[PDB]
Amino acid sequence: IRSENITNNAKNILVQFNTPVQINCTRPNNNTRKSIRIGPGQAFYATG
Amino acid sequence: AENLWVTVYYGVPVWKDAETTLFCASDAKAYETEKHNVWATHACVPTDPNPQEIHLENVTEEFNMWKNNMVEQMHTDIISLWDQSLKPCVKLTPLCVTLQCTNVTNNITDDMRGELKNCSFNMTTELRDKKQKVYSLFYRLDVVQINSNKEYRLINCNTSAITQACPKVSFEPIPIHYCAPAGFAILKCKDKKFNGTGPCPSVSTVQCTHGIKPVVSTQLLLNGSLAEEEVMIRSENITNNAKNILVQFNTPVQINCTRPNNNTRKSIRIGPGQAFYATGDIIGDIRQAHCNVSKATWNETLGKVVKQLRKHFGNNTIIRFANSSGGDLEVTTHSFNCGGEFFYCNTSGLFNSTWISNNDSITLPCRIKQIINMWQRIGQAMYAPPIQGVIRCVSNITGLILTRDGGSTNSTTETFRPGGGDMRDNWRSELYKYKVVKIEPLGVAPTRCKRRV
Amino acid sequence: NPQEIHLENVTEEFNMWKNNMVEQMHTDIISLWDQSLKPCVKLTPLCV
Amino acid sequence: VFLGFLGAAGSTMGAASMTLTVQARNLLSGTVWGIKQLQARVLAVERYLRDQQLLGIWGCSGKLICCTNVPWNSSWSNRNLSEIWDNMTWLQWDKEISNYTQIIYGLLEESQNQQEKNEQDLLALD
Amino acid sequence: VFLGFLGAAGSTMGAASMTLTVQARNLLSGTVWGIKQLQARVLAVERYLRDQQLLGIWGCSGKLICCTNVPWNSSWSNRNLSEIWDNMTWLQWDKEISNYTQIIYGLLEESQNQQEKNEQDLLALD
Amino acid sequence: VFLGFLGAAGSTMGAASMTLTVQARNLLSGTVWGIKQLQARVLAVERYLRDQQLLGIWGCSGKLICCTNVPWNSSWSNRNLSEIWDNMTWLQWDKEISNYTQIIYGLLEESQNQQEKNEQDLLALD
Ligand SMILES: *[C@@H]1O[C@H](CO)[C@@H](O[C@@H]2O[C@H](CO)[C@@H](O[C@@H]3O[C@H](CO[C@H]4O[C@H](CO)[C@@H](O)[C@H](O[C@H]5O[C@H](CO)[C@@H](O)[C@H](O)[C@@H]5O)[C@@H]4O)[C@@H](O)[C@H](O[C@H]4O[C@H](CO)[C@@H](O)[C@H](O)[C@@H]4O[C@H]4O[C@H](CO)[C@@H](O)[C@H](O)[C@@H]4O[C@H]4O[C@H](CO)[C@@H](O)[C@H](O)[C@@H]4O)[C@@H]3O)[C@H](O)[C@H]2NC(C)=O)[C@H](O)[C@H]1NC(C)=O
Ligand SMILES: *[C@@H]1O[C@H](CO)[C@@H](O[C@@H]2O[C@H](CO)[C@@H](O[C@@H]3O[C@H](CO[C@H]4O[C@H](CO)[C@@H](O)[C@H](O[C@H]5O[C@H](CO)[C@@H](O)[C@H](O)[C@@H]5O[C@H]5O[C@H](CO)[C@@H](O)[C@H](O)[C@@H]5O)[C@@H]4O)[C@@H](O)[C@H](O[C@H]4O[C@H](CO)[C@@H](O)[C@H](O)[C@@H]4O[C@H]4O[C@H](CO)[C@@H](O)[C@H](O)[C@@H]4O)[C@@H]3O)[C@H](O)[C@H]2NC(C)=O)[C@H](O)[C@H]1NC(C)=O
Ligand SMILES: *[C@@H]1O[C@H](CO)[C@@H](O[C@@H]2O[C@H](CO)[C@@H](O[C@@H]3O[C@H](CO[C@H]4O[C@H](CO)[C@@H](O)[C@H](O[C@H]5O[C@H](CO)[C@@H](O)[C@H](O)[C@@H]5O)[C@@H]4O)[C@@H](O)[C@H](O[C@H]4O[C@H](CO)[C@@H](O)[C@H](O)[C@@H]4O[C@H]4O[C@H](CO)[C@@H](O)[C@H](O)[C@@H]4O)[C@@H]3O)[C@H](O)[C@H]2NC(C)=O)[C@H](O)[C@H]1NC(C)=O
Ligand SMILES: *[C@@H]1O[C@H](CO)[C@@H](O[C@@H]2O[C@H](CO)[C@@H](O[C@@H]3O[C@H](CO[C@H]4O[C@H](CO)[C@@H](O)[C@H](O)[C@@H]4O)[C@@H](O)[C@H](O[C@H]4O[C@H](CO)[C@@H](O)[C@H](O)[C@@H]4O[C@H]4O[C@H](CO)[C@@H](O)[C@H](O)[C@@H]4O)[C@@H]3O)[C@H](O)[C@H]2NC(C)=O)[C@H](O)[C@H]1NC(C)=O
Ligand SMILES: *[C@@H]1O[C@H](CO)[C@@H](O[C@@H]2O[C@H](CO)[C@@H](O[C@@H]3O[C@H](CO[C@H]4O[C@H](CO)[C@@H](O)[C@H](O)[C@@H]4O)[C@@H](O)[C@H](O[C@H]4O[C@H](CO)[C@@H](O)[C@H](O)[C@@H]4O[C@H]4O[C@H](CO)[C@@H](O)[C@H](O)[C@@H]4O)[C@@H]3O)[C@H](O)[C@H]2NC(C)=O)[C@H](O)[C@H]1NC(C)=O
Ligand SMILES: *[C@@H]1O[C@H](CO)[C@@H](O[C@@H]2O[C@H](CO)[C@@H](O[C@@H]3O[C@H](CO[C@H]4O[C@H](CO)[C@@H](O)[C@H](O)[C@@H]4O)[C@@H](O)[C@H](O[C@H]4O[C@H](CO)[C@@H](O)[C@H](O)[C@@H]4O)[C@@H]3O)[C@H](O)[C@H]2NC(C)=O)[C@H](O)[C@H]1NC(C)=O
Ligand SMILES: *[C@@H]1O[C@H](CO)[C@@H](O[C@@H]2O[C@H](CO)[C@@H](O[C@@H]3O[C@H](CO[C@H]4O[C@H](CO)[C@@H](O)[C@H](O)[C@@H]4O)[C@@H](O)[C@H](O[C@H]4O[C@H](CO)[C@@H](O)[C@H](O)[C@@H]4O)[C@@H]3O)[C@H](O)[C@H]2NC(C)=O)[C@H](O)[C@H]1NC(C)=O
Ligand SMILES: *[C@@H]1O[C@H](CO)[C@@H](O[C@@H]2O[C@H](CO)[C@@H](O)[C@H](O)[C@H]2NC(C)=O)[C@H](O)[C@H]1NC(C)=O
Ligand SMILES: *[C@@H]1O[C@H](CO)[C@@H](O)[C@H](O)[C@H]1NC(C)=O
Ligand SMILES: *[C@@H]1O[C@H](CO)[C@@H](O)[C@H](O)[C@H]1NC(C)=O
Ligand SMILES: *[C@@H]1O[C@H](CO)[C@@H](O)[C@H](O)[C@H]1NC(C)=O
Ligand SMILES: *[C@@H]1O[C@H](CO)[C@@H](O)[C@H](O)[C@H]1NC(C)=O
Ligand SMILES: *[C@@H]1O[C@H](CO)[C@@H](O)[C@H](O)[C@H]1NC(C)=O
Repeated sequence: IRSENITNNAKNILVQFNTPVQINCTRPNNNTRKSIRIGPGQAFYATG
Repeated sequence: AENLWVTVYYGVPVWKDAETTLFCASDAKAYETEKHNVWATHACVPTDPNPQEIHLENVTEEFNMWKNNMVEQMHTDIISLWDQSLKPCVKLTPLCVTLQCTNVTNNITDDMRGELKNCSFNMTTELRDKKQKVYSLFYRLDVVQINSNKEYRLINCNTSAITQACPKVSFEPIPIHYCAPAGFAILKCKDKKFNGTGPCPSVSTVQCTHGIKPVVSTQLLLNGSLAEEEVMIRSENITNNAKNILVQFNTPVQINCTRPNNNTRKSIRIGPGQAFYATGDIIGDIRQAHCNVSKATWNETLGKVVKQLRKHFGNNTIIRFANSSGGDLEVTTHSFNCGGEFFYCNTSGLFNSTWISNNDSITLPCRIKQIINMWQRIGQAMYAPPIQGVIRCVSNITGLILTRDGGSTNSTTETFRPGGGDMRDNWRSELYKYKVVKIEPLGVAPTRCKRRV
Repeated sequence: NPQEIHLENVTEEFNMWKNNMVEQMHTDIISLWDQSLKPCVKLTPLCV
Repeated sequence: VFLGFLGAAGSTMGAASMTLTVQARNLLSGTVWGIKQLQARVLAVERYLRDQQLLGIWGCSGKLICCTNVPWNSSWSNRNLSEIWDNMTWLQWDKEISNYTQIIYGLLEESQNQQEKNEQDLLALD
Repeated sequence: VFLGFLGAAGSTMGAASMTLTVQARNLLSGTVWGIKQLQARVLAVERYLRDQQLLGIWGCSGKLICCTNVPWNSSWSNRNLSEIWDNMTWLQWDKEISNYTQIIYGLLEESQNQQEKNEQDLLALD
Repeated sequence: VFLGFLGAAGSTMGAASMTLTVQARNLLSGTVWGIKQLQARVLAVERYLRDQQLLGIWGCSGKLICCTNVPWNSSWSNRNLSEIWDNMTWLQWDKEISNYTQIIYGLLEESQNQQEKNEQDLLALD
């Protein structure tokens, strides 16, 4: 647990683990993308 | 004495094959061109008043032009150089608009289609508040029917954006030299019968290449340096039809080209600072762009390539010439610049022959574009401003990029067709003489010698 | 602590009307200034 | 006679060991293009200094030809004097000794510092 | 034995004065990132040449160890031989003599040109 | 006495040949502005190395004053010793010999390699 000034609350504490704690994350929705021609060459990727 | 000692040598004549960044050289007359026009002639270092290429006697060197870098480097330098030029040049963003076009004032036979569409359109003004209906002239290839009005659009509007080249620039290909850094040599195959791959007996070191001007053109390559004795036909793999054939002529075949119409240019204030160069009234007759070559010399020079070709396909063989199979306008036609506008010349008349084992000219028509999409462009395109007046250029044909038909069946009738596509072939055509090497001067070898105590 | 060493017994033919470092400077000033305006906002629509 | 830079390419290692000062000569002095020029200008001094670096960590800052105290391991070449100096060319010769050039260099590195550490002792006592 | 670049950090100045050719070795050879590379590539030759510059304006282009004609001012260190060569380390030793290194260098500068201006007179008469 | 960098400009070539280590000294160490700095930083080492290049392809890596084996062609100057060393200045002197400096350099180039090719033969027999 490392810090610049531990006694002073204004400084944050950098905790470096010993063991990895695996964290699984996800967006469950099968989202779809459509492409919109701003034109010319420009093209916005909308959420379908 | 029997005991030998290594003694080190500095300045030993030996090199390892290399790749490295080279640099450009051009001459004083290129800067005398002024007019803020030529690309990168300014940042480009000068040439030598007394150039020297030291012949290296008794040495052979294994060249390979199909696995070279300085053509890939060059190809790249040309694309970059060009693309940096267009940053200041004005964007034609609002020119992408629903045009309302007709045909140009003409009385031609129904068969002859109209290639000059007079288009009127709401253009922008110097002030955000207002607009302006103004007209311009466009080629049929620069527009597409959008859809009882006859309304069109600039063809780039769905593929890419558009940026008008500064008229205060020039497209003329001026000779470039590729100079090496220090401790780097360029080796030059001085053999006058070299096919570009293998050991070259006659070799010379040299700092810079020769004046290689960047003519970007399909089908026939022009104004290039020509062979000294024979019409050399070079390829990576000749047996394989997938690989093209680079023909390098022995004699120049002069081809004259022109746009006969005395075109006019008006300037339209997009504002502020932005200004579109429209195509104004056509002064005089409405004629057709074209190129002429001597039928006599073409006959003569097409006879030379056949004499050479039979050295690869048999003495008792038919070698006829046919036109393009099909593809993009970029490749189905002899493309080039001429006076500042881009040409698309039908080569059917040139490649239309037949060759057995044993006084006018060739008028060949052309098309013209202004919004161009060269070097396989995808997101950006470029509008080449109208060049006021009548245009004509005269050039030599230095080579060809031919292509053989792979149907085969061991038939002694394998025909050829003109090709293009990849533009590295053009620089490949001029850079076949050159190779870049890394100089390594630190020799070590035994001579009967010990250093003192 | 800047130092300019006087060179005794020597003369030098100056010409300020055929100098470079003023042409260089003039240029440096124009460039320097023009690079500053790239981020600064465009008044394109103020033209009205 | 004066052949030119690299002129003694296909010359014998004896005749090529004459014209050393010519290859050593043309080796230093001689915005798209602007950047090309700059990373070529540094490349040339980097590549040049790396050789002076070696000559200096040996005793051969002289330089050109410089004898040494590491004896020739016959395994490296084993050819006779005549057939390399009055026969072979450096292009050719380089590829034979190429397999051990960096190992040979290491023999040189230790040998030079060994000379210095010794020569101090001589001037020390005398 | 071969420790590695800087390996004789905590070694005595005698033992560290053995491995000099190793620290001297790994000292030259070894668009966002592109610019970083370039002003690091020049920095390394600038920093390197500035040392060769000194060795050359002294007599010590040899180099490594090089004796001279400027005698050791006891005020600088005053320690005995054993307790610096068979005792102290260069990291340590550097901080002591640090106060006068540039003054010491000046003594060297005049002394070398003094040698040259003299040696010409010898070859002149002989 | 210590005049300063270039201080012996209008001094006699004898007196100016004293302060050589001062001109040789201040010669190395000392995004608009950023590029100016870079092509000035390389220019200084390029220009510097080109002189060391010459001193090295001669025998004069010493350096400062270095005698040689090419005799003075009277056609170049023909003036007496006193009237150039105890009289003329280097600014002045440079413009006289300027017409043949590169021809003179060529005499030096061949002479050095000639020395080396010879000295190997001495250590060879002995
Ligand atoms: C540059 O910018 C310019 C300015 O933006 C642009 O010029 C404009 O171009 C458009 C299209 O060409 C013009 O619109 C047409 O104008 C015709 C002229 O009529 C005007 O004058 C009449 C008096 O003579 C007025 O009566 C009339 O206004 C009246 O009618 C309105 C109708 O809704 C009404 O709401 C008003 O209150 C008022 O009472 C107008 O001021 C006009 O006639 C025309 O209508 C039809 O007829 C045209 C031929 O004349 C046809 O081409 C057009 O298609 C119209 O037919 C419509 O109706 C048919 C029967 O129902 C349908 O079958 C058709 O499909 C079509 O239906 C479409 O159009 C309807 C419009 O009414 C629309 O409501 C529908 O939903 C459907 O989309 C049409 O209004 C305009 O006048 C021009 N303006 C100027 C200032 O010039 C120019 O084109 C740009 N480009 C260039 C290169 O310059
Ligand atoms: C293969 O190689 C061949 C051979 O090189 C290529 O042919 C070239 O084609 C070019 C076009 O693509 C062509 O360039 C154009 O030439 C036009 C014709 O006028 C020039 O040429 C004649 C001779 O033919 C010359 O007499 C003219 O002027 C001479 O005299 C004046 C002084 O009075 C000089 O200033 C000038 O340099 C020239 O000097 C010559 O004579 C003196 C003696 O008096 C000699 O001592 C000299 O050595 C020298 O020989 C013309 O120079 C010309 O009209 C075109 O000009 C436009 O483009 C240039 C681009 O640089 C620009 O500077 C001009 O100002 C002008 O553009 C602008 O103005 C227009 C209106 O004025 C405007 O509408 C535009 O939008 C611009 O704003 C152009 O120079 C070239 O001449 C030929 N090559 C030869 C040798 O003739 C062929 O193209 C190659 N193949 C391929 C595929 O590329
Ligand atoms: C691609 O383009 C290039 C050029 O861009 C083409 O190549 C050109 O081809 C033409 C012919 O097709 C060549 O022209 C030839 O020039 C010859 C030399 O003429 C000069 O010398 C004579 C003296 O001998 C002078 O009198 C001339 O000056 C006179 O003429 C000019 C106009 O031409 C006037 O403006 C002058 O005031 C003078 O009056 C020239 O300086 C010429 O000999 C040749 O033919 C002539 O002679 C024959 C008889 O043998 C006549 O039948 C013919 O009509 C010509 O007559 C002219 O000359 C006589 C004197 O000889 C005059 O009295 C006449 O009045 C008449 O003017 C021919 O004219 C040109 O040189 C050449 N250029 C180049 C660069 O190659 C390519 O063909 C073309 N290729 C393709 C595939 O398209
Ligand atoms: C690159 O270049 C090539 C070659 O130039 C080009 O190929 C040619 O394309 C054109 C279309 O653009 C083809 O079309 C020909 O057009 C001419 C012109 O038409 C006039 O004449 C006819 C009557 O002949 C009128 O009706 C018309 O209104 C015009 O006035 C036509 O003449 C051609 O027709 C011939 O063939 C017909 C079918 O056989 C016949 O009925 C007709 O009479 C014509 O005569 C031919 O047949 C006769 C026997 O019936 C014979 O005696 C004649 O000698 C002759 O052979 C035709 O419609 C043209 O064919 C193409 N050329 C070739 C060699 O195929 C490419 O198009 C160009 N590249 C691109 C991208 O376009
Ligand atoms: C590439 O370049 C070539 C030139 O090198 C150029 O070719 C030209 O093509 C046109 C046709 O478009 C030629 O015009 C005529 O073509 C006919 C074709 O006839 C064939 O097809 C018919 C069926 O349609 C068959 O019945 C016939 O047997 C052929 O197979 C020719 O027949 C014409 O020539 C006749 O007349 C000549 C003059 O009198 C005779 O000398 C010759 O022998 C021919 O007579 C024969 O046919 C008669 C019936 O038509 C018969 O009664 C006779 O007994 C005899 O059998 C004519 O040539 C044109 O000539 C070609 N050019 C040249 C120089 O010959 C291409 O157009 C060009 N392509 C491009 C894209 O540029
Ligand atoms: C981690 O961080 C903590 C604080 O979060 C540090 O702990 C403090 O350490 C200091 C000494 O290092 C202790 O001493 C105090 O110093 C104050 C200084 O402030 C004066 O000076 C500045 C100078 O600019 C002025 O701007 C300011 O206005 C003050 O005038 C004193 O003010 C403290 O009080 C003393 O003075 C006043 C009069 O001003 C008297 O009335 C008091 O009685 C007293 O004499 C005091 O001297 C401080 O107490 C510590 N605080 C805590 C919470 O521990 C750690 O040092 C730091 N760790 C590291 C490693 O740096
Ligand atoms: C110019 O280009 C031509 C071709 O256009 C080359 O000529 C060919 O040369 C090769 C040998 O170099 C000839 O040999 C053939 O090789 C094939 C290899 O393909 C197999 O291996 C790859 C490896 O990735 C696989 O992906 C692929 O699927 C294949 O399995 C063989 O397939 C050929 O047939 C043999 O194998 C099959 C079974 O797979 C048997 O049934 C056959 O009977 C036969 O034994 C064959 O061995 C080839 O024939 C040549 N072709 C032609 C048209 O000439 C030139 O070499 C080239 N020039 C230069 C200088 O490179
Ligand atoms: C303007 O040009 C167009 C062609 O772009 C003409 O219309 C075509 O004419 C050709 C002539 O052979 C026909 O094959 C086409 O079928 C015609 N198009 C249609 C849709 O029929 C048109 O006639 C010309 N004139 C005007 C006034 O528009
Ligand atoms: C080549 O020229 C001759 C000249 O008469 C002509 O007859 C011949 O047909 C030409 N070659 C071909 C393949 O047509
Ligand atoms: C083809 O035949 C000619 C006849 O003169 C001969 O000169 C040539 O060498 C032959 N070429 C080949 C590839 O057989
Ligand atoms: C060097 O030579 C010796 C004998 O002279 C031999 O034993 C040794 O193997 C050689 N070195 C190598 C790397 O082979
Ligand atoms: C150098 O030593 C002398 C005596 O040996 C002494 O007088 C002098 O002060 C010393 N130098 C310095 C800078 O103290
Ligand atoms: C050098 O001196 C000799 C005589 O000492 C003279 O002949 C010769 O011309 C001189 N060199 C030149 C270049 O004049």
